[PDB]
Amino acid sequence: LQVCLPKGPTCCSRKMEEKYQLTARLNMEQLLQSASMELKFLIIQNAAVFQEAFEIVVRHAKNYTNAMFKNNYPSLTPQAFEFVGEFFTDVSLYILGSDINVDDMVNELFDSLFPVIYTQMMNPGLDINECLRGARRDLKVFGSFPKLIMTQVSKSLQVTRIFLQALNLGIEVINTTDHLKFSKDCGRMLTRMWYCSYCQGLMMVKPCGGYCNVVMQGCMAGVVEIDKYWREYILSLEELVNDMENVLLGLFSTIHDSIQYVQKNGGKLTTTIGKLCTLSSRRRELIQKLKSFINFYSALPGYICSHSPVAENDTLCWNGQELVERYSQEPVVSQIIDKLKHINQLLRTMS
Amino acid sequence: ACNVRCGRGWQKRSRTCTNPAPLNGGAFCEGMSVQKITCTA
Amino acid sequence: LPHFIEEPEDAYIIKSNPIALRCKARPAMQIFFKCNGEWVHQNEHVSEESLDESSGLKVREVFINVTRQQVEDFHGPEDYWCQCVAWSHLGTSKSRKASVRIA
Ligand SMILES: *[C@@H]1O[C@H](CO)[C@@H](O)[C@H](O)[C@H]1NC(C)=O
Ligand SMILES: *[C@@H]1O[C@H](CO)[C@@H](O)[C@H](O)[C@H]1NC(C)=O
Repeated sequence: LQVCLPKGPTCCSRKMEEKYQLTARLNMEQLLQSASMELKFLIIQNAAVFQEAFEIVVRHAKNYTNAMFKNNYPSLTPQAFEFVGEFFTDVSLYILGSDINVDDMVNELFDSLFPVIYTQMMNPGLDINECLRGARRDLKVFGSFPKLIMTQVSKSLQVTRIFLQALNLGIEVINTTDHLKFSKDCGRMLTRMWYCSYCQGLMMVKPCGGYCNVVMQGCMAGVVEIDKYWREYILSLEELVNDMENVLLGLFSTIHDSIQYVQKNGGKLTTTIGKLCTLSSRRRELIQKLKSFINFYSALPGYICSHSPVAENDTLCWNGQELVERYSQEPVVSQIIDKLKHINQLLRTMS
Repeated sequence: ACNVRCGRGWQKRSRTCTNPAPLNGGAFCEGMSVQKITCTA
Repeated sequence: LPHFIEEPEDAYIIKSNPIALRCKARPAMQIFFKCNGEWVHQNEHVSEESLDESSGLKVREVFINVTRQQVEDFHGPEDYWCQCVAWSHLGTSKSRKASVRIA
């Protein structure tokens, strides 16, 4: 045998020892999954809910922009629907983490908006389209409105994008916890602590509390080091929540005023161009519920021992090799800590 | 489960982009994230 | 059974121009569209009661408009598809699934 220290005879062979080792692995994975399930489901629920809520806000804003174009500028439809749809599609794609340039969204929006304004509102009556698109930026027809919208929406969209990325990475690391493979030495120590008592013919004897403590603090030396970075992650997320619903909902007034602003100098513009051519409640409850799991990694070995059958009294217990009267006494973890450091820097820089 | 007891119902299946999650400007998952089918209950 | 003469071909919406779907079968008395699993409203259907030259039998041609708003607001699993069901004195017949997508 290579695990069960044979002091007397033994009721189990080497193959039974391998079976006990695999059952020890499975029991450890089950205990980790039971410890991490509540938090995993909490973050999954919140990620899904926030995603749907942000999509609802974006859909309502696109609907109101289309409706206000239908009502106030019927001469700009149906082209207005095209550039509004493209703008809010790129908005949603940026929120969901795609490589989209916010300044490019606003600039393409105004580039598409100006030619139809000129042809239908200012000078009623396809090839000259690009000359108008160039004149939009060359003559600064929209004033500071494009940069105002640019900053207004970039500030909110970046914090929302990083909030969702933080939720996703929390889901990732909490999923990773219950799949943590351990050392071979720890496999043998867990087999001794949980099952090797059966090889000596004992039926209901449990391992000593102190033996469980030494074994767990033995193989969780790396996992416990994650606690600092996990605490910093929780607190940085709290820093970030303390943005985007208000901004996207005021966009329509700003766009209407920008169209008015361009129409205000039509006299000179036409001649020159003719010559030239419950959310905040949810994130608050989420942070208040997430602060209840700040001890998750530090309380984890305590959980494994308090949910495994152990003799807390350290009397008439199994010490891994014999029944005693009193007890005598990187890589995946590195990746978890790397990603936590990255997300923590990214959080702290936002707020 | 089909939300409507009688007639046309709905069935949803989610597919998240988290295994692995994009980092430092990595390309995001390509295609649809939700799947919805009509069911007759 | 009803034999389809003009089966609907997969349409593509370009620059928000709503392109209707054609459907023609003989012998047919009722032709309806099943877009994405569910029946299309009676008002959307435009029926034509034609007579064929090759054979004196009742032909039916139905057109249904598909707007950009219908495709962009559809959040289903597969591509926005539509099917044609024709009714005869003997039974029914389904056509090709034309999937209208926002190119
Ligand atoms: C969609 O447009 C309608 C008509 O103006 C409006 O009543 C509704 O609030 C809008 N919905 C969304 C999602 O914007
Ligand atoms: C559908 O409506 C559009 C209007 O933009 C039109 O171009 C198309 O030919 C129509 N088909 C119908 C009315 O069946």
